[PDB]
Amino acid sequence: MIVTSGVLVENGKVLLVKHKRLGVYIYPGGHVEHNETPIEAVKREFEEETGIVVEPIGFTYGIIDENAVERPMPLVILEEVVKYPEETHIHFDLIYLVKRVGGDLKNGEWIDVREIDRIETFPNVRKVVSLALSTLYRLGKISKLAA
Amino acid sequence: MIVTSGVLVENGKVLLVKHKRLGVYIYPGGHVEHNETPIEAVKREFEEETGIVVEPIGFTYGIIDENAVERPMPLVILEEVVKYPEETHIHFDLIYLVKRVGGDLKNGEWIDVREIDRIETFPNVRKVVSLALSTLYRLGKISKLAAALE
Ligand SMILES: [Ir+3]
Ligand SMILES: [Ir+3]
Ligand SMILES: [Ir+3]
Ligand SMILES: [Ir+3]
Ligand code: NI
Ligand code: NI
Repeated sequence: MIVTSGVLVENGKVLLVKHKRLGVYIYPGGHVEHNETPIEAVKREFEEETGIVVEPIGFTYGIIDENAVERPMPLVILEEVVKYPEETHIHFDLIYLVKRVGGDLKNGEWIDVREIDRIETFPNVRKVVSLALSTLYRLGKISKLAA
Repeated sequence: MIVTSGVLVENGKVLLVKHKRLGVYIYPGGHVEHNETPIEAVKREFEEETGIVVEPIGFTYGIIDENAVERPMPLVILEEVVKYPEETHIHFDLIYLVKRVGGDLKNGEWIDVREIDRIETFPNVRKVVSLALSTLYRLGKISKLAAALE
């Protein structure tokens, strides 16, 4: 199942929500519906789950012509295992760095990136925030110290 | 629809197939089915369409543990608008650089990149092949370096 996640980091904090069935903290995200692109899906899910409107950002070579438009590269792509009692699912997760462009927080919690070890999170949440901090730094949206 | 494509370049030539509906030359690829990952889909489509067996290659940070395995980044992701008079298709195309690992050519043509500006290709194929060539040049540098380190 192809899914997508959005990693929003502001002022040393990352916005996480609790997974519906697992009850651990995760990046907002979810399954990419058959009728939407992963980009539309991550924006949709981030807003529905937190009330915050975002835009995926990241690297692109800059291709755009009358026939196609290049979309930003995910921060990372992890093929993840989720084990339910009845069956194990495999999530091909396109994880996108995102930025806030609107909305207002209605659900979710801003977690200090250095205190992530204090809350129960889905596997790799910590490694991924580390990747996000290094990336925001590579874009200069953040100082190396902040990263 | 999410789709995937495989860019295979060997000795200055890129392997292209005629688009199933448009005829124009394009990298092998196709839709990702409900039961598979884009990685599996590109390997399946490439073999079905050309007879060649490939493996996607690309950047990875190297994350792999009991809970997840990182998969290679696509060479580029293009959200394509494919217009037919009947219907327009929106293809979110994960384009992977791939390497040959087996099979045998049964369909498709190895196209000399030096001739591609006079060959009718699907939109953006030429820009994508140029990215593939730069990327392969860099990967070739990294492996020769790893080898020299012996
Ligand atoms: Ir772990
Ligand atoms: Ir023909
Ligand atoms: Ir197709
Ligand atoms: Ir064009
Ligand atoms: Ni699920
Ligand atoms: Ni089609």
